[PDB]
Amino acid sequence: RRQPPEEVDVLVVGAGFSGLYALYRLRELGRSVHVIETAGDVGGVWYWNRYPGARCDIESIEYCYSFSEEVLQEWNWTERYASQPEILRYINFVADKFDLRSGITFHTTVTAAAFDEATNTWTVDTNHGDRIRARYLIMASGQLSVPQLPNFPGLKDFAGNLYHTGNWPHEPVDFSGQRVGVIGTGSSGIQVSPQIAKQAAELFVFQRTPHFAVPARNAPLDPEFLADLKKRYAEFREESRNTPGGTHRYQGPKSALEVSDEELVETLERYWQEGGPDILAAYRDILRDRDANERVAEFIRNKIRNTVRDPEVAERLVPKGYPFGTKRLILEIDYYEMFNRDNVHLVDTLSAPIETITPRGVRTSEREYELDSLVLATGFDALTGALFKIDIRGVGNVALKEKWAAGPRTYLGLSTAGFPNLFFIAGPGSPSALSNGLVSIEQHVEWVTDHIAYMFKNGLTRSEAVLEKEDEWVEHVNEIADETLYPMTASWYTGANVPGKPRVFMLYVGGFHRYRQICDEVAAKGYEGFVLT
Amino acid sequence: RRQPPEEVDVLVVGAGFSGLYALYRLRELGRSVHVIETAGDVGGVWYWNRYPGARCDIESIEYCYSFSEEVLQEWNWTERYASQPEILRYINFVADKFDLRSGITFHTTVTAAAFDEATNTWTVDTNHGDRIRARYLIMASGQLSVPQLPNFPGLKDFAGNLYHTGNWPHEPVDFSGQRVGVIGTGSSGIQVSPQIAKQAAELFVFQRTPHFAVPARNAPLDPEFLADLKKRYAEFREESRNTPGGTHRYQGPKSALEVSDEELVETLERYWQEGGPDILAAYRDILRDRDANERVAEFIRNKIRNTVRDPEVAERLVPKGYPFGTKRLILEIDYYEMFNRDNVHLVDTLSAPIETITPRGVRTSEREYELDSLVLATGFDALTGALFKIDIRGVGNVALKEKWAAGPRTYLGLSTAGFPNLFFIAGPGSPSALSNGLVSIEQHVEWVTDHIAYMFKNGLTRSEAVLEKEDEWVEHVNEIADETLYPMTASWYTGANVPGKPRVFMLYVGGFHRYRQICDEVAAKGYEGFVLT
Ligand SMILES: Cc1cc2nc3c(=O)[nH]c(=O)nc-3n(C[C@H](O)[C@H](O)[C@H](O)COP(=O)(O)OP(=O)(O)OC[C@H]3O[C@@H](n4cnc5c(N)ncnc54)[C@H](O)[C@@H]3O)c2cc1C
Ligand SMILES: Cc1cc2nc3c(=O)[nH]c(=O)nc-3n(C[C@H](O)[C@H](O)[C@H](O)COP(=O)(O)OP(=O)(O)OC[C@H]3O[C@@H](n4cnc5c(N)ncnc54)[C@H](O)[C@@H]3O)c2cc1C
Repeated sequence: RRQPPEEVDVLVVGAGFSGLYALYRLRELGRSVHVIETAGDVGGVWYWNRYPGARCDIESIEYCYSFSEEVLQEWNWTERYASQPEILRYINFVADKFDLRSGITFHTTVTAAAFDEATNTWTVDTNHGDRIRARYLIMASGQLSVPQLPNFPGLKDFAGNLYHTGNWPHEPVDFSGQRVGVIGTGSSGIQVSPQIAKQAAELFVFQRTPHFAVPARNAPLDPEFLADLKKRYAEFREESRNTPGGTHRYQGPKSALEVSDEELVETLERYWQEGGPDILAAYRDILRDRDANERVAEFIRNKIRNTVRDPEVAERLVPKGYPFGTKRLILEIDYYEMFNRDNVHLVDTLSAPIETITPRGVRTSEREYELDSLVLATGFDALTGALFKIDIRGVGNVALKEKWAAGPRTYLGLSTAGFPNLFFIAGPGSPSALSNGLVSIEQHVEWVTDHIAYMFKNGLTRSEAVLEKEDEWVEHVNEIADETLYPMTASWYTGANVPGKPRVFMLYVGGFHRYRQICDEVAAKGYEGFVLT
Repeated sequence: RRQPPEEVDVLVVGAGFSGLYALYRLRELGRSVHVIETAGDVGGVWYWNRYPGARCDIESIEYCYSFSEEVLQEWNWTERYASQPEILRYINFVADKFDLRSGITFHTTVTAAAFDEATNTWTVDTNHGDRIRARYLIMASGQLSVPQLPNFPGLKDFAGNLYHTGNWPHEPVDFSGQRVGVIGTGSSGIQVSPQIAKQAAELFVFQRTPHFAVPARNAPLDPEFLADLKKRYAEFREESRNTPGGTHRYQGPKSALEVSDEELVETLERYWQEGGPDILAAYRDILRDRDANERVAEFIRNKIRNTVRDPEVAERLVPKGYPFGTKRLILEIDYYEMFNRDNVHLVDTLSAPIETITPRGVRTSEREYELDSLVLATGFDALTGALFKIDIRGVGNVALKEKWAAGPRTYLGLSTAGFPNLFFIAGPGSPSALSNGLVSIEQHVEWVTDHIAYMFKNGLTRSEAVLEKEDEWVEHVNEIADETLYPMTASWYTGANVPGKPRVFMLYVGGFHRYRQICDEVAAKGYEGFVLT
């Protein structure tokens, strides 16, 4: 409804944390710049993923922008880990303060883009038939999206109230008096279920694969601590930029294999009581050594058995057969304790898979469960899912989707050869999802917008990764992943392992500070490994 | 070039073992019937997969047709496990004997099919613009196909001779005097490499994931044994139909967890010396128990260490971290022994991934390898890959591809609700690939063609799976797989595991004889769970 321009220096796709700061920084650099966004307003995942209990897994004081001193001083975070509604208020504040919505077209989806060698510009199409010409195209389209899979058979026949964590109602849902089922126990399930358990007459949790989760120990943020922080906030964030994960997480010196059982328990118990994801770096080899991971995993398995009263239920909740911490660590608030309530029932759908959703509830091989309400607590698509929905055509009319079918091929995760003037923010080939996202997002946005300012300053109009450096980068990302446990998790690859065909690991796991040094050296040498004309 | 008919009772897609016997049996039942095949002649995988060393992993006397007494008496198998060229001669003989090519259109690919409720017929299109109307559609399109993945970067710049195991030249390739590289050590790599090692000046084997393989102990077939067999061949094959795997494999009574190390070694060593895949049923829980698999796996790991002289090379060849025998067991002929030759070199591409194919050879992170010839020893697509290349549209114009995106949904693996008059031979939801394929193929073809004869006999024209029985079957297949180790192998699922979304295991693992009883009871009760009109 705000009409997009016919021509612009830079077109940004997406208005979450990434896209908003791209828009802002490009305005400040003196460029013309516009955003296209599917949703009705700003916030990205914090706008669309609004189920009760949705909460960030990184501390509030770390998971924020640092580019504006006034923002840092004006915003008052209220809790140790911020809720989705509070994050969304923060993002809306940033957008209101800097008048960013004047540069955004909402309710609009980019459907295709192709590059014109004659003009060195992209022509971009949308689902309202807009056609936009942009010199540069910035994909701020995110890592998480709705999976592209049919639902459980029979879902549409359910006769009660049906809710999706991925599209939760805007007004609050009261489950008082109700028999409620939750299907899925990844991130959304673990976060939403204890909130539902507070209200429901009965809650059935349908679990397929059990996931690891550790206690949040969420707490109000001491105002006095926040005031001290604000006096040195800039020094604090420059410390965060100088770590492997983009936060103040203590780095664990010892091997988990070298301590006595006694020392291990004493160390891991301190982390369990403190809460949060810092336990991932309790020891140095948790993600490097099969035996060392299994040790830390076993302690967490025992905490689950200690918490849940019924030993048979406890054992069903115990994750088995796959490594700990090779995905972002889920923080839980009374999720294990929940199973001690008399009105909460775990249904193990590995023993008895779901046969069908029925008008009455859920049928497995053992029995029907009658429900008044059903909640689908869905997981997420592959990290490349959003991008693959757009028909992106580069040199030779080649589809990005075809080129990246064995895994995303990029130079520094920022650009791909054959697709000039196209940049990816916090996506594949970079630290992205395995680090404090806001630290990664700001580093990318600064690098890409500074690069784009350099082009205009030097009279250049086309920027493209060199094919050889892209091949070297992909190989380098594989080589360092192959020294870790991350490759045991199939979901970091696109498609199955096939002899005689390449396979690309999704992300750079060498550490944020290392990655940043690499990018800074590339920029300082005049964009070594890009071809600028 | 033989023109396909305008209208037929049954159209068969594919002219391998499955399609040829469908064609034959439908002719004998008095129906009109025609085949469409991409290749220039018969044989399916035995026609297109023709690299040196390609060989069946099931004994010759078991891996053959049994529907013709004259075929059984006339054919003389020469070896314990038959080579691809010998299998292809057998299939060409069957086709020559029964004049089957008069019913086949070669060089032609089916591209789309849609169902017409008004006529109860399929209309099928091909890539030569043929349009065929068929009452019934039989997919004999196979389990193995070319993977849909980009090649290694730089492959097209290789300046030497480039060979693909999936499309090997028709005239013999002489590697004498040459430096040769093989990339891929699944089935094709393990079979082709020792043949190349006999001729090459130097051979580099580029291994990513090491696979398990056991010795074939191939040997000529004693003519006197074959003569005795032929006098009771019918009794012998009825014994084969009465087993879990469709062969005479001894079924192992004991747990691998209950014997002394001593008894284990003595038992497994006898199997190692006898050769072949019967070791899979040495004990009863090899595929049921994590600890019991790991025990049998460790013995095989030690055989590898015993065979290969250089302990460092041996350890790189040792498969680690995934279970033994959850895929079809590869039989090797001097593959481990090959690494003891002075002209054979293993390159571990987990430590040093391939960066690029170069005009000279292969570059990894450590070094370039100069080669005169490069062989890509490719793996295979998902089992659903062939079917997904055809635009199949059922009731409501729904795409089979969309319906099966979380995994193939079928009743008995034969048919899917919403796609009437369509049958799958030896595909998902049945024993198919985890059993002697010829036993499975003949059971399916007999069941489907008898079903089709019943329809015509009773004046019926539309056959469709009942949605409820399809849901029950899918659930049943998941439930019995979930009691085994098969689900640890990601490749039996289509796409990643996603919370809140269904996941279907590809195959029925309950045993061939059990599956056959199920199908026979369904037919005996008038096709219970199909809707016939
Ligand atoms: C419950 C939960 C907990 C989390 N915890 C953490 C944590 O502890 N640490 C961490 O780093 N991250 C966490 N995250 C992740 C969060 O995704 C990232 O930190 C960050 O918010 C990503 O922002 P973005 O702007 O890059 O992408 P997004 O927020 O995904 O925004 C992308 C936007 O692009 C739009 N878009 C996509 N395609 C198109 C198109 N074709 N046309 C128009 N618009 C399009 C989408 O609609 C969306 O609004 C969590 C996320 C959730 C849901
Ligand atoms: C090296 C090797 C070893 C093997 N060892 C064993 C073993 O030990 N045991 C076992 O059971 N199996 C084994 N097999 C597997 C073998 O695939 C099956 O046993 C059997 O041959 C399958 O026959 P089919 O007729 O169903 O399919 P296929 O032989 O795959 O024939 C399908 C045909 O359909 C054609 N087709 C596909 N789509 C279309 C279309 N759109 N239009 C026209 N034509 C189309 C293809 O071109 C192909 O010719 C092995 C295979 C190989 C390659």
